[PDB]
Amino acid sequence: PTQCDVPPNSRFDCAPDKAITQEQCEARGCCYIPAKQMGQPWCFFPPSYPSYKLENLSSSEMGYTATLTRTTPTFFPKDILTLRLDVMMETENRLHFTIKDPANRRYEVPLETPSPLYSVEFSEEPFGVIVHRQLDGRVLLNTTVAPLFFADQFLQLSTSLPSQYITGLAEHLSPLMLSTSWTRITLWNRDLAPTPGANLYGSHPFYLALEDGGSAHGVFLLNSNAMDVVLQPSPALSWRSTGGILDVYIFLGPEPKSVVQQYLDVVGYPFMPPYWGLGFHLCRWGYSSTAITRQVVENMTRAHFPLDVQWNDLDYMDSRRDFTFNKDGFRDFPAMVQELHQGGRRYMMIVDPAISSSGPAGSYRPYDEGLRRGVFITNETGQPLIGKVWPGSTAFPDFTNPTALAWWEDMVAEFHDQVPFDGMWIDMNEPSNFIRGSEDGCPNNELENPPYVPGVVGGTLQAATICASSHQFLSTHYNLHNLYGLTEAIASHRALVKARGTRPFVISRSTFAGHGRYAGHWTGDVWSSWEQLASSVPEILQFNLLGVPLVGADVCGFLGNTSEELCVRWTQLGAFYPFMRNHNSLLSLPQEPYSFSEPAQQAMRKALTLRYALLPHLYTLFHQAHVAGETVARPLFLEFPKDSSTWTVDHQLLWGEALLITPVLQAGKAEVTGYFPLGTWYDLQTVPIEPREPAIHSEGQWVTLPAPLDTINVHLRAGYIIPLQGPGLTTTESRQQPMALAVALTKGGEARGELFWDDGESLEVLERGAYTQVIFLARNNTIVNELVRVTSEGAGLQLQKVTVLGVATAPQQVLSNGVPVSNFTYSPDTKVLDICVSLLMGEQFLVSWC
Ligand SMILES: *[C@@H]1O[C@H](CO)[C@@H](O[C@@H]2O[C@H](CO)[C@@H](O[C@@H]3O[C@H](CO)[C@@H](O)[C@H](O)[C@@H]3O)[C@H](O)[C@H]2NC(C)=O)[C@H](O)[C@H]1NC(C)=O
Ligand SMILES: *[C@@H]1O[C@H](CO[C@H]2O[C@H](C)[C@H](O)[C@H](O)[C@H]2O)[C@@H](O[C@@H]2O[C@H](CO)[C@@H](O)[C@H](O)[C@H]2NC(C)=O)[C@H](O)[C@H]1NC(C)=O
Ligand SMILES: *[C@@H]1O[C@H](CO)[C@@H](O[C@@H]2O[C@H](CO)[C@@H](O)[C@H](O)[C@H]2NC(C)=O)[C@H](O)[C@H]1NC(C)=O
Ligand SMILES: *[C@@H]1O[C@H](CO)[C@@H](O[C@@H]2O[C@H](CO)[C@@H](O)[C@H](O)[C@H]2NC(C)=O)[C@H](O)[C@H]1NC(C)=O
Ligand SMILES: *[C@@H]1O[C@H](CO[C@H]2O[C@H](C)[C@H](O)[C@H](O)[C@H]2O)[C@@H](O)[C@H](O)[C@H]1NC(C)=O
Ligand SMILES: *[C@@H]1O[C@H](CO)[C@@H](O)[C@H](O)[C@H]1NC(C)=O
Ligand SMILES: OC[C@H]1O[C@@H](O)[C@H](O)[C@@H](O)[C@@H]1O
Ligand SMILES: OC[C@H]1O[C@H](O)[C@H](O)[C@@H](O)[C@@H]1O
Repeated sequence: PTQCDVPPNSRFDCAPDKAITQEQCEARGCCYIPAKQMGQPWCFFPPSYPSYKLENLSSSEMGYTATLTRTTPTFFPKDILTLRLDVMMETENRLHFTIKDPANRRYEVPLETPSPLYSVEFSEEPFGVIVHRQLDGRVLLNTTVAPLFFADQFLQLSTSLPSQYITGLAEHLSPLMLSTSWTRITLWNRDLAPTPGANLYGSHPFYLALEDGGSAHGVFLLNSNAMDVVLQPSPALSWRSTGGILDVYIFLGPEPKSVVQQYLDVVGYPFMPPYWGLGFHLCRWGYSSTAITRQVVENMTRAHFPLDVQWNDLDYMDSRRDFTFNKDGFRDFPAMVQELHQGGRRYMMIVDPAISSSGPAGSYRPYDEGLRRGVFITNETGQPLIGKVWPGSTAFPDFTNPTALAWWEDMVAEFHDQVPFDGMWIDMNEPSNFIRGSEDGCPNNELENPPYVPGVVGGTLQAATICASSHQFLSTHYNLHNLYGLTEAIASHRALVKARGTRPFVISRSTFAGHGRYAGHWTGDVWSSWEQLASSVPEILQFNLLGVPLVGADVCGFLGNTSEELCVRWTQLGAFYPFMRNHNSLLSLPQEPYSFSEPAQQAMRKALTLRYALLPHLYTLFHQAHVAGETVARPLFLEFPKDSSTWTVDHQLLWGEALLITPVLQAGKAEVTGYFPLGTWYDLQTVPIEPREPAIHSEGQWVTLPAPLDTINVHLRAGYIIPLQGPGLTTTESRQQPMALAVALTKGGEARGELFWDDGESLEVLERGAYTQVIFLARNNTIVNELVRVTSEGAGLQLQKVTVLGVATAPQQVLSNGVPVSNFTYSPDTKVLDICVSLLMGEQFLVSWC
């Protein structure tokens, strides 16, 4: 047929709900053409398939409103035949539209609200929204490409994509750039060890699409229901959600970093972590007493390994229950944590969401009080839904209930009164259930058995979690499931603020869009494998683009047994995770830095030492994330979008604009090949911290670098200045040391950098102005600071070393504030000028040479 002449790559599936025969396909009013070898749909929509018609388009002060009408039913039940379209032109960068049922309030995700670069026009029949980039006329969105479906439990909205390059749609084990070859991406939070093609712990319905020439846009669908996102190679995308409404934001960039910042303007800028949170964290399942746990710190200390935060897993609890500690191995738990604090370290422990429900009445306050106050998710007969997790039978708190929030704050404060822990590791908050749904199964209804089930592991919404039709304060679990973790992270953030009075530190397994405003994330139960080491790079980068910059993987891997070589390379790379924790499973061989051979220990110690030297810089990068929606770890394409060679690179990463990390990610290698964008890149090993080229002069090219077992390649971009600080086994110690600058000159002698400094943990620092901020500038053989703000926290900072890279000629003299310096060295082979000074970050200085 004429209408069935649709190019293969542009066929949209008219049988996404079930296996179909040719006769049934045709009776739907669809085209049946088998592919010649999910894949390309054999049953697909002709361009005439019934959609909605636009009627009564009107122009308001905020934008546009219209009615959308479907005349012919779809093959799903409960089509909503009359919809309302609202288009809001919110800023020059942000376009917002919604499609709703004007006759019924439908579930919506709870969220605080925050010439243009876009234009918008509409197709009448079939209905579509078309968004152009005004500067070049590129079509960014065109929803005319397939029918709009809007049924009670099935929404589908499709669009063309501007290129084959698209990233986002966490959480999945994938390259940073997603495959457009008939790929079904499922968002349904699920406790499963990361494996390819699976819905994992978190769900972020946001994508960033690259455009030829290096501009980009982003799209956020504000919808928390179970969904599939289907990418096809035309290229095009289909959102398929199981409930809610279509609430769509388009972010115009044009730069990828701006797209990310614009997205974070809606969902929230990243929270500012405490400085100590950027130190090394060490944990395992199996530190089964305070004595053993104390030995970890002792063993790290004796072998000169920095450690800011000691953790415990389930070991601490009384019979694996929250807000208890056993009176055998952990009898003296309070004293252990007090002692940690006396030495300048912090303490973290695991908290699960589910609460043991099986104890005698009156014997377990978290449950007894939860029951009294009605804090738990309830079932059909109004009683707590009971599942099974680590303690046995458990009820599940409803973190959408304000009373549950108050209860959680209370349980956290009461436990903190016994043991003064410094944050919360919130696990199992998908929510995870070791049985299907509940001890009593689940009822048979349309929420438990919906007409479209996304491609979830196990083929049901109840698999490894609770019943979809269970009740929460705001809605059913069906609607709220993908928010469970997020809502717990918000509750825990608030609880920690109230209990401790300083910045919270929450690390969560499950996440949703906006998570980064409250908490960080670790990537869960990764294997100790070379595969998963390599896969951690794109995953950490992905979460940075999603505004969760406090992210990392379990260093050396969680599951199975690490090898020495793997743990060296994983420690080297993982020292560049913004959140750095080595964590290990119960039955695995030990993998603490001190448990390896001497050469391995040296390499691991070096990795940790370099991280601690860089902490002032890392902290400043977090400040930029927090105040301007920047990324901390970023892919090369975020920083060099106009170099199309960067677009598929995800085994290198940047810290901010200027530090390029090129890890070895394979066994047996003593070299690595990395992409170097146009520029001069100085080898960071030429900066004295306490055939290798000193500078890579790149045109935009791949470069093979020596990378023996003791080495990770780290390069500093010309034009940038990096603040550093002296060593310590903790940040309590390190923050008191002298600082240094590493100054990477351009060929013309230019560089710029910055330092942000506050007390490291107080609330409302920016609001109160309790911070110091300094800019550094190199120009014409001088280095100066520029004092943006100087306060008490910052006025003691001693600058004792200035290292200048790319100094072509040996200076005859070096001056600090007009006075010849006590000592400097120049190396003619590396072009490094190293200068001892006695200066203050917060007082104006001028260092010069000639
Ligand atoms: C809603 O959740 C409640 C729990 O909060 C469920 O209560 C459970 O109901 C089952 C029977 O439907 C009870 O099983 C019975 O146990 C007794 C011994 O204790 C035994 O003699 C019976 O033969 C039967 O096995 C179960 O004890 C009870 N759970 C608790 C903790 O009391 C209720 O069934 C749930 N409703 C729905 C519709 O799922
Ligand atoms: C598109 O809009 C027209 C006109 O709407 C007008 O009347 C409605 C009831 C409101 O008061 C609105 O503000 C007015 O602009 C709709 O056509 C009208 O529908 C009424 C109810 O069915 C009829 O009684 C009326 O005769 C008719 N008016 C005209 C001029 O045709 C039309 O239904 C609407 N289309 C859709 C799909 O909603
Ligand atoms: C948006 O997508 C639609 C559908 O792919 C495009 O509309 C088609 O345009 C061709 C000519 O290019 C016509 O022959 C068809 O009749 C149109 N189809 C439909 C269903 O209307 C449209 O061109 C796209 N718009 C933009 C601006 O790219
Ligand atoms: C801390 O280090 C000590 C010393 O290396 C470890 O103690 C040894 O443990 C092994 C068991 O694996 C014994 O064979 C040795 O005899 C022990 N030596 C001493 C001197 O006690 C200890 O296991 C380490 N603890 C932790 C928690 O890592
Ligand atoms: C992780 O290791 C433990 C213990 O392994 C023991 O035997 C092997 C062969 C080595 O020699 C170790 O040094 C020794 O301690 C195993 O019991 C466990 O199965 C293993 N895990 C996996 C996934 O293989
Ligand atoms: C660099 O400084 C010297 C004075 O110390 C001056 O002669 C020269 O013009 C300066 N260069 C520029 C570009 O300002
Ligand atoms: O995707 C291809 C599949 O489509 C289904 O709807 C058909 O029933 C199958 O025969 C076919 O293999
Ligand atoms: O608490 C026991 C285990 O629970 C989950 O599997 C966590 O992902 C893991 O890190 C932890 O060790």
